[PDB]
Amino acid sequence: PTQCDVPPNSRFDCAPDKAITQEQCEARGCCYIPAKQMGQPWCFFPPSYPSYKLENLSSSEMGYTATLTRTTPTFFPKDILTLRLDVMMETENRLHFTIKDPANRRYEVPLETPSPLYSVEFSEEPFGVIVHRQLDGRVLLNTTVAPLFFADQFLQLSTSLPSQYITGLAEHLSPLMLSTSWTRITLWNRDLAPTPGANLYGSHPFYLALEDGGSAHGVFLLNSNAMDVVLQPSPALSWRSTGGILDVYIFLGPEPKSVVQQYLDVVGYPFMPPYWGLGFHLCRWGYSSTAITRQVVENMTRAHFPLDVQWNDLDYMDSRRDFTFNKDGFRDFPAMVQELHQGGRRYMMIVDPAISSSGPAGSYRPYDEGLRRGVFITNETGQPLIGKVWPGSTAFPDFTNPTALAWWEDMVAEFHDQVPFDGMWIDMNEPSNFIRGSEDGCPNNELENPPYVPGVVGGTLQAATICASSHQFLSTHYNLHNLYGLTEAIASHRALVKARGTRPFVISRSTFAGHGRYAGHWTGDVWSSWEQLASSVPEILQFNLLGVPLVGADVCGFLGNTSEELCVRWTQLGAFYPFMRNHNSLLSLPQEPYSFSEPAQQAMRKALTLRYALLPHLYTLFHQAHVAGETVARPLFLEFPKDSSTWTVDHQLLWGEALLITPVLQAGKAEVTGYFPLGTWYDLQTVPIEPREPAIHSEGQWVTLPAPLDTINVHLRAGYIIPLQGPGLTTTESRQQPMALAVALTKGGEARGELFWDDGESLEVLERGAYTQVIFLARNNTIVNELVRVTSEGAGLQLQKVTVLGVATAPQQVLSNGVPVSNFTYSPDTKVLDICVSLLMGEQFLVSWC
Ligand SMILES: *[C@@H]1O[C@H](CO)[C@@H](O[C@@H]2O[C@H](CO)[C@@H](O[C@@H]3O[C@H](CO)[C@@H](O)[C@H](O)[C@@H]3O)[C@H](O)[C@H]2NC(C)=O)[C@H](O)[C@H]1NC(C)=O
Ligand SMILES: *[C@@H]1O[C@H](CO[C@H]2O[C@H](C)[C@H](O)[C@H](O)[C@H]2O)[C@@H](O[C@@H]2O[C@H](CO)[C@@H](O)[C@H](O)[C@H]2NC(C)=O)[C@H](O)[C@H]1NC(C)=O
Ligand SMILES: *[C@@H]1O[C@H](CO)[C@@H](O[C@@H]2O[C@H](CO)[C@@H](O)[C@H](O)[C@H]2NC(C)=O)[C@H](O)[C@H]1NC(C)=O
Ligand SMILES: *[C@@H]1O[C@H](CO)[C@@H](O[C@@H]2O[C@H](CO)[C@@H](O)[C@H](O)[C@H]2NC(C)=O)[C@H](O)[C@H]1NC(C)=O
Ligand SMILES: *[C@@H]1O[C@H](CO[C@H]2O[C@H](C)[C@H](O)[C@H](O)[C@H]2O)[C@@H](O)[C@H](O)[C@H]1NC(C)=O
Ligand SMILES: *[C@@H]1O[C@H](CO)[C@@H](O)[C@H](O)[C@H]1NC(C)=O
Ligand SMILES: OC[C@H]1O[C@@H](O)[C@H](O)[C@@H](O)[C@@H]1O
Ligand SMILES: OC[C@H]1O[C@H](O)[C@H](O)[C@@H](O)[C@@H]1O
Repeated sequence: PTQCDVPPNSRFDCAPDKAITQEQCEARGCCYIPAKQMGQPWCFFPPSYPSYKLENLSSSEMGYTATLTRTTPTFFPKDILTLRLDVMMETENRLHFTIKDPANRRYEVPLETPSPLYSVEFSEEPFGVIVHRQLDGRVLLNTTVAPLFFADQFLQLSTSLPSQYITGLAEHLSPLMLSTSWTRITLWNRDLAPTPGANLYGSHPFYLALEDGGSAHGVFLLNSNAMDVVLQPSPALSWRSTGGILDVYIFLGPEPKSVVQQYLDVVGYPFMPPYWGLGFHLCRWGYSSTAITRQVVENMTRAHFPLDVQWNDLDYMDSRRDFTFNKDGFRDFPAMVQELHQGGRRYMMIVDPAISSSGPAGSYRPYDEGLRRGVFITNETGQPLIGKVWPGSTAFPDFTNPTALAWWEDMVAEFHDQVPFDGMWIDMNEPSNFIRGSEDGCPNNELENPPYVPGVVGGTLQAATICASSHQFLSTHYNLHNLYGLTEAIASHRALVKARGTRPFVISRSTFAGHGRYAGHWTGDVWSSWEQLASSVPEILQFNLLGVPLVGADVCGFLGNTSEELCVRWTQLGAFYPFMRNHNSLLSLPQEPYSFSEPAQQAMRKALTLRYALLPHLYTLFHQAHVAGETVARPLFLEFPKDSSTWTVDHQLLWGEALLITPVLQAGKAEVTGYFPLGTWYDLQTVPIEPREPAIHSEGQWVTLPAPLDTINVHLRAGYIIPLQGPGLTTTESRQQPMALAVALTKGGEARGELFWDDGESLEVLERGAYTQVIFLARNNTIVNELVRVTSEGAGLQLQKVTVLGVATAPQQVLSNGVPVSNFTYSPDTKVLDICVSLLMGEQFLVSWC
């Protein structure tokens, strides 16, 4: 047929709900053409398939409103035949539209609200929204490409994509750039060890699409229901959600970093972590007493390994229950944590969401009080839904209930009164259930058995979690499931603020869009494998683009047994995770830095030492994330979008604009090949911290670098200045040391950098102005600071070393504030000028040479 002449790559599936025969396909009013070898749909929509018609388009002060009408039913039940379209032109960068049922309030995700670069026009029949980039006329969105479906439990909205390059749609084990070859991406939070093609712990319905020439846009669908996102190679995308409404934001960039910042303007800028949170964290399942746990710190200390935060897993609890500690191995738990604090370290422990429900009445306050106050998710007969997790039978708190929030704050404060822990590791908050749904199964209804089930592991919404039709304060679990973790992270953030009075530190397994405003994330139960080491790079980068910059993987891997070589390379790379924790499973061989051979220990110690030297810089990068929606770890394409060679690179990463990390990610290698964008890149090993080229002069090219077992390649971009600080086994110690600058000159002698400094943990620092901020500038053989703000926290900072890279000629003299310096060295082979000074970050200085 004429209408069935649709190019293969542009066929949209008219049988996404079930296996179909040719006769049934045709009776739907669809085209049946088998592919010649999910894949390309054999049953697909002709361009005439019934959609909605636009009627009564009107122009308001905020934008546009219209009615959308479907005349012919779809093959799903409960089509909503009359919809309302609202288009809001919110800023020059942000376009917002919604499609709703004007006759019924439908579930919506709870969220605080925050010439243009876009234009918008509409197709009448079939209905579509078309968004152009005004500067070049590129079509960014065109929803005319397939029918709009809007049924009670099935929404589908499709669009063309501007290129084959698209990233986002966490959480999945994938390259940073997603495959457009008939790929079904499922968002349904699920406790499963990361494996390819699976819905994992978190769900972020946001994508960033690259455009030829290096501009980009982003799209956020504000919808928390179970969904599939289907990418096809035309290229095009289909959102398929199981409930809610279509609430769509388009972010115009044009730069990828701006797209990310614009997205974070809606969902929230990243929270500012405490400085100590950027130190090394060490944990395992199996530190089964305070004595053993104390030995970890002792063993790290004796072998000169920095450690800011000691953790415990389930070991601490009384019979694996929250807000208890056993009176055998952990009898003296309070004293252990007090002692940690006396030495300048912090303490973290695991908290699960589910609460043991099986104890005698009156014997377990978290449950007894939860029951009294009605804090738990309830079932059909109004009683707590009971599942099974680590303690046995458990009820599940409803973190959408304000009373549950108050209860959680209370349980956290009461436990903190016994043991003064410094944050919360919130696990199992998908929510995870070791049985299907509940001890009593689940009822048979349309929420438990919906007409479209996304491609979830196990083929049901109840698999490894609770019943979809269970009740929460705001809605059913069906609607709220993908928010469970997020809502717990918000509750825990608030609880920690109230209990401790300083910045919270929450690390969560499950996440949703906006998570980064409250908490960080670790990537869960990764294997100790070379595969998963390599896969951690794109995953950490992905979460940075999603505004969760406090992210990392379990260093050396969680599951199975690490090898020495793997743990060296994983420690080297993982020292560049913004959140750095080595964590290990119960039955695995030990993998603490001190448990390896001497050469391995040296390499691991070096990795940790370099991280601690860089902490002032890392902290400043977090400040930029927090105040301007920047990324901390970023892919090369975020920083060099106009170099199309960067677009598929995800085994290198940047810290901010200027530090390029090129890890070895394979066994047996003593070299690595990395992409170097146009520029001069100085080898960071030429900066004295306490055939290798000193500078890579790149045109935009791949470069093979020596990378023996003791080495990770780290390069500093010309034009940038990096603040550093002296060593310590903790940040309590390190923050008191002298600082240094590493100054990477351009060929013309230019560089710029910055330092942000506050007390490291107080609330409302920016609001109160309790911070110091300094800019550094190199120009014409001088280095100066520029004092943006100087306060008490910052006025003691001693600058004792200035290292200048790319100094072509040996200076005859070096001056600090007009006075010849006590000592400097120049190396003619590396072009490094190293200068001892006695200066203050917060007082104006001028260092010069000639
Ligand atoms: C809603 O959740 C409640 C729990 O909060 C469920 O209560 C459970 O109901 C089952 C029977 O439907 C009870 O099983 C019975 O146990 C007794 C011994 O204790 C035994 O003699 C019976 O033969 C039967 O096995 C179960 O004890 C009870 N759970 C608790 C903790 O009391 C209720 O069934 C749930 N409703 C729905 C519709 O799922
Ligand atoms: C598109 O809009 C027209 C006109 O709407 C007008 O009347 C409605 C009831 C409101 O008061 C609105 O503000 C007015 O602009 C709709 O056509 C009208 O529908 C009424 C109810 O069915 C009829 O009684 C009326 O005769 C008719 N008016 C005209 C001029 O045709 C039309 O239904 C609407 N289309 C859709 C799909 O909603
Ligand atoms: C948006 O997508 C639609 C559908 O792919 C495009 O509309 C088609 O345009 C061709 C000519 O290019 C016509 O022959 C068809 O009749 C149109 N189809 C439909 C269903 O209307 C449209 O061109 C796209 N718009 C933009 C601006 O790219
Ligand atoms: C801390 O280090 C000590 C010393 O290396 C470890 O103690 C040894 O443990 C092994 C068991 O694996 C014994 O064979 C040795 O005899 C022990 N030596 C001493 C001197 O006690 C200890 O296991 C380490 N603890 C932790 C928690 O890592
Ligand atoms: C992780 O290791 C433990 C213990 O392994 C023991 O035997 C092997 C062969 C080595 O020699 C170790 O040094 C020794 O301690 C195993 O019991 C466990 O199965 C293993 N895990 C996996 C996934 O293989
Ligand atoms: C660099 O400084 C010297 C004075 O110390 C001056 O002669 C020269 O013009 C300066 N260069 C520029 C570009 O300002
Ligand atoms: O995707 C291809 C599949 O489509 C289904 O709807 C058909 O029933 C199958 O025969 C076919 O293999
Ligand atoms: O608490 C026991 C285990 O629970 C989950 O599997 C966590 O992902 C893991 O890190 C932890 O060790």
